[PDB]
Amino acid sequence: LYFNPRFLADDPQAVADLSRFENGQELPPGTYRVDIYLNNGYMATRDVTFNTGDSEQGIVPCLTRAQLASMGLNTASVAGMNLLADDACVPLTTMVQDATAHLDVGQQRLNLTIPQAFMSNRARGYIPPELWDPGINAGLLNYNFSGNSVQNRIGGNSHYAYLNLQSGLNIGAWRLRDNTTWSYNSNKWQHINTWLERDIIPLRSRLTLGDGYTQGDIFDGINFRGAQLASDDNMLPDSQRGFAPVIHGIARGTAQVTIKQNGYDIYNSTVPPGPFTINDIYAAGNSGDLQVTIKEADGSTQIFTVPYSSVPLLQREGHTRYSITAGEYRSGNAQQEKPRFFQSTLLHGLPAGWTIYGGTQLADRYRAFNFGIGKNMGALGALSVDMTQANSTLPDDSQHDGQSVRFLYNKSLNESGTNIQLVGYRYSTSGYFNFADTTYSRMYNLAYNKRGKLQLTVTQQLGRTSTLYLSGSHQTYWGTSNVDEQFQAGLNTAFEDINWTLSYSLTKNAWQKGRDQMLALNVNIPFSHWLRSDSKSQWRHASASYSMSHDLNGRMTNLAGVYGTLLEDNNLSYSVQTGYAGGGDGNSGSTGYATLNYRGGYGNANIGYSHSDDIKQLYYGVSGGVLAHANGVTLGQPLNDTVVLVKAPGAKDAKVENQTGVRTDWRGYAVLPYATEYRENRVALDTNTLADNVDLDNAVANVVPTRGAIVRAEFKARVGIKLLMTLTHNNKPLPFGAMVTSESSQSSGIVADNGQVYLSGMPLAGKVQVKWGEAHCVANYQLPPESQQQLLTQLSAECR
Amino acid sequence: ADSTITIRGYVRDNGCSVAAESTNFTVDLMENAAKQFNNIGATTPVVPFRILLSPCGNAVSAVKVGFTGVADSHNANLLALENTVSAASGLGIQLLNEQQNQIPLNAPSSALSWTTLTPGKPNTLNFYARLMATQVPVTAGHINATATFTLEYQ
Amino acid sequence: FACKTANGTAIPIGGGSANVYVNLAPVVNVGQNLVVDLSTQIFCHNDYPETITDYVTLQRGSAYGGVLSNFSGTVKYSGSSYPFPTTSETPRVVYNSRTDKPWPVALYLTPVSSAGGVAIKAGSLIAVLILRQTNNYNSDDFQFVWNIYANNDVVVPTGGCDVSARDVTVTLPDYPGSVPIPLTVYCAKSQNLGYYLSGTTADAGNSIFTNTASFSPAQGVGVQLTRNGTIIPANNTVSLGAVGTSAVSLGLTANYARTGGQVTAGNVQSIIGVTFVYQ
Amino acid sequence: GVALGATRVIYPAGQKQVQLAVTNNDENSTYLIQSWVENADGVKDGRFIVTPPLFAMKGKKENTLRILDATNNQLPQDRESLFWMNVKAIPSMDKSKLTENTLQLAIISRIKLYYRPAKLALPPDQAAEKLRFRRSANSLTLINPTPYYLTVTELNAGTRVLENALVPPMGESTVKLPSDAGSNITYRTINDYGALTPKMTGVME
Repeated sequence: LYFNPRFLADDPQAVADLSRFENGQELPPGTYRVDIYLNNGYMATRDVTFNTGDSEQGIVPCLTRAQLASMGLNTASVAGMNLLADDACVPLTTMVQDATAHLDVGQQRLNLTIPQAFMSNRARGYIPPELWDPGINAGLLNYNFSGNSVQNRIGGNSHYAYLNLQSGLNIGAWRLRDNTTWSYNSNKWQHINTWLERDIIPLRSRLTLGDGYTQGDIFDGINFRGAQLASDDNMLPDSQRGFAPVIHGIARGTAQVTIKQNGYDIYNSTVPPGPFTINDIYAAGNSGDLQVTIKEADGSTQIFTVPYSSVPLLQREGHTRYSITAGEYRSGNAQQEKPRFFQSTLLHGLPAGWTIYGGTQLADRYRAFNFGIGKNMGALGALSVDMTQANSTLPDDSQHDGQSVRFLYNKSLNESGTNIQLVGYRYSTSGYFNFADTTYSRMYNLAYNKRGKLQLTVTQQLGRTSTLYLSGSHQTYWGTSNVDEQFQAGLNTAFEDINWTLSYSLTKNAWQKGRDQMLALNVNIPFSHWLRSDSKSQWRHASASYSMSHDLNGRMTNLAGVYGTLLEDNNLSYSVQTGYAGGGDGNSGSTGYATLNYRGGYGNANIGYSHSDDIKQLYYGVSGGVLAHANGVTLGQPLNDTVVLVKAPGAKDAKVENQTGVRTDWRGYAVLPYATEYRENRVALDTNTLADNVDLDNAVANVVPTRGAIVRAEFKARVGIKLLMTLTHNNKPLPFGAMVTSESSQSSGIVADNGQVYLSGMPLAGKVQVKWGEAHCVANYQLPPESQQQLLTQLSAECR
Repeated sequence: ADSTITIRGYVRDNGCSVAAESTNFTVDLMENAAKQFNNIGATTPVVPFRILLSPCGNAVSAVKVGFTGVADSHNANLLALENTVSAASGLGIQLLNEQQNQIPLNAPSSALSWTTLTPGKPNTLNFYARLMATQVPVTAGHINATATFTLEYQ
Repeated sequence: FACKTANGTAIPIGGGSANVYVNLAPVVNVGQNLVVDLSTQIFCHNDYPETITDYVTLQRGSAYGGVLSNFSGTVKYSGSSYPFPTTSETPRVVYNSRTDKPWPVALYLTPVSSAGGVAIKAGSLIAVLILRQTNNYNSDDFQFVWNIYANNDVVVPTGGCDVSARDVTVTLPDYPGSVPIPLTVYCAKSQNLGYYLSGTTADAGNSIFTNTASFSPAQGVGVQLTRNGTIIPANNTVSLGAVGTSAVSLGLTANYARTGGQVTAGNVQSIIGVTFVYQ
Repeated sequence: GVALGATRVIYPAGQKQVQLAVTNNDENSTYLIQSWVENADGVKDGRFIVTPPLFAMKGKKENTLRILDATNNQLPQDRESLFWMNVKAIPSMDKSKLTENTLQLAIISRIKLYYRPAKLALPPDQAAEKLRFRRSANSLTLINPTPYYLTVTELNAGTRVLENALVPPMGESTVKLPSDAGSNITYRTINDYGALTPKMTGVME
């Protein structure tokens, strides 16, 4: 690994600085402090201490056994991994065969290559728990304020006001949240929720203490106050949440497997000879069946179809989900009594796509058991049946036994047809009472209980664009004869951009008499394809909406409006519409509504005028969030649960890319309004909008937040000047590629040609040291204070 | 049209990747010592040096191939070997095209002529080498030669 | 006892029926409180307050329309709280003054958890209250049927939710490249939601969108959108599941695809629209 | 060995930096690349700066060279300047094999960098429309009055095909027109991105 200096230049002296690049250029320092990229994939950056040993560079970077296991290495796959101590250095070069480790100080790269055999099989998109950041110790407040000044023909002196406050703390892993509301009419307080949450990573569960609600999957979703331990699918890998059958196969040799659906590939991989089971296929839902094609080395192919159907109460094979909730019961109505209840629900998976679930509910005056089986039939579809037994007691102190049976059916007939979504039938006996009706009062809608409920959902596809949605709910009662009916039908189409929708709804309540019909038509026409691509058109992104409604009883209502944006970065939105109503009740007139909402770096603000025949109100609202932490207090948009604290000392008015006007605050801090939980999040700043005198070290950062947590996104910036120095030594130019390092800062550079050196982030005056062989120069340079205005600076300096 | 995504990004026509083939000298001062005249050299440093252009781009039609390096003091049309203790005096490398026509070293850009190139297919260019001398005795030993060929694109 | 209203309608002696229109709150979100003040609408006086004392109370109250379909709550009478719609006799009120006095009755109505759209339509009756008036002088009893209707429509806030980063751009790296696009959508009210993509197409399968560049477009290549490593054709609704307060990521990635034959160079650009569909 | 990302690299006035991709294919060898900008006259003027002026590369992976702007607005604004970007690649050799006598060549690639002043009059896409030709006794002179650098090739006047040449703006380029050439002359111009624009025909001014 030697390079001839004659190639670089014809000068016999040339430069000896190429000697540093001839060999591997091992760093003598133990602390490499280089980011590690294993199997060509970056994992993390940390200070790694290198120990002397037989390595490519002569120093083996010591890595913890636990760190290697978290990175992807398997302890069982490599012999001797368990014998070594936890704090003992892991000799990956010797213990793991065909393991290569290299270090690059200039690029700060720790290149690690290991065989795929030593790495265990993992689901797609798996994120190690180590990268999950629990958050920072910080407070959080979110305020929303709305106000109305409705004026009418009689008694029009009205002014309403609503003020919603959401407070929270993030001390350690614990999260605390509280809600409050103020109502003002022309000053009554209110209280809603207080709760705290913790995430048990080893158990992959969540503990909630305070107010909350339970999942409505098995029992009716109810509001409680107490302790809840619940298993969530968010902590699971992205390619493993939902329902997807496990696929087993036999491969004659090293074959290629491709599973596809709906005419498109859903997954592909290579399989060694033998038996292989795959379970990392994404949750298709109701897209359709799956086709598996295996191509062997000899060219033989085996193709087979696996059916796919998922009722909501289904789980993946070999997976369990539980939810327990204990404590007092808070209905929300002051009349209802508040007893103590304990509920425990569990769902478990069995091979061949089976599921078994069971739920228990206990209280002082209630005992309910439920046991059900969800079986994936396959070609026919999927069906789940459950039976619930209850022994309740009405407030009149009279015991009542009851049973209930629920059937759920789903299918995916997308193969040249329409796929239904849900067919549900619930049948209850004469004495089955839910937990809500047991505690209506102490010492009423309990006169009639639900007897039969039928739910039907159908999605039909006509052509490529035409869609038909059909929904139907039918409810009976015991003793009485009135039946609740809710029917909805909808046609959706689009020619190129114009959107057509036609809805027809029928409603018949239980206590009420007479069916009410509602037929509506809506057409959306964007004003984009009708105009040329003009940068300064100022009419782009605008669209017109046409709405027509008919109650079928003799009332006509029409609405025509236009909406769009009128700002440089779409921070403002406007929508003006005019209406026309007639018939029916008799009231007629020309309706009108003009709304304008601006989203900025401080807080959203909306103003809206409404004009009608005799009703006119003005909506004025301001909403914003504030985050308090160790480094200070930053304002911003309403913080929506997970938020990223963009930190960048030096960039005053930097704008975050791919966000609606999220600008850094006056000190340079910012808060991201919406952040995705348990997933990789990329934050990037528009360097074009950054200050010309400030250069960012890195314009892209990756953060993986946990739910209800605040994660800092560091962004270091340098406010130095860019300089083109012409260094000379002994009245001669410096040799090619001489390394120049600034003493004041961490900047460094390489000699380009004719003694020219480019340095970035340099002060107005300072000293540098340039070396090429075995510190030849120590030079200094002072510049006038007016040089800061100039974008680039050129000057000359010698050495001693 | 709740939100519109404007995908953008340019695609660039990649150039031709060329990897030179190292030329090894194994004369071992056999023919050079026997001649001992150095009037026209000894043709000992003769080799068919090959340069492979693949995979080329889609729009690369014609390129200019030139040569440059250290010119021999004795002969201006030949490239001298690197000075060394074991360097063979009275020996220099000269190059010629497939038509056995000598290519001047360090020639001007306008002097060179355009060379056609087959688009989208691998290509190989072969050039012959030769040994030249004017007036010096053969010293045998190791021979080191440094030269660079310029591939000027369209 | 004679009862009158703000308008010309009045209840004479011996009972009767009357209709009163009340303007309620026009803006009310989920969990909001609605107040209907019937005190400032009906005023009753005693025909013979000198020697006859009247006992007036609300015998019953039936809710009609959305009040009985999308709301419930309580009724306040002289500080006492009863159900709404009511099912019990209200406390008696003593009237022995010649001057008319407001009826101490009000309604505190909260919407149900399924609130949405126009809760109560303007111009329709909201409730019917039957009040029994009795006197200690004799056994005479009168029934007053007050029909409380609404003159201003009230629309509960269903919740309109928008998508972050409207008019968001992205750039591919070179010809072989792939870039995820950030697009997160959140809604204050949990509901089912899906998204479908629209734009110009190149092939029959509606998979690769055409290149509409203006400065020497590179023919023979187009832009493709992939979700979870799967090609997403245009006009194909994709189930996003249940989206709550926590924003969910669309998880789309921009890639290249081949449309024609020879691959040129210089520029590609495609315009892609996304549209949301509920249920 | 070393493959350049683009044959032509452009530089618009007012921008800070431009990027150029460099890829390696011989993963079994290590190549060191040095980059430098050069004036049209051949001098090594340091009017342009390469941030990584010299570094090595191992295996096969892509790097991004960067070009700055150090002209200080000291260039004509009515014309686009021309410079030569040179990338020199030097290979490695085995230490043991260095004893044997051998000759090794070096890989150097030259590309044309155009410094384009801002606020151009003619459209860059439509700049190829303007063209003038003059037929001399034994030569052909091509003059392009457009304020752009136009590269012409496949110059086929009749049966005979003239050699490719580069014309400068506000000037004329002379080529040896064959005696047996025809009347009509066919030329193909090369755009900024390097795509081959369709053939066109012109007339004498």
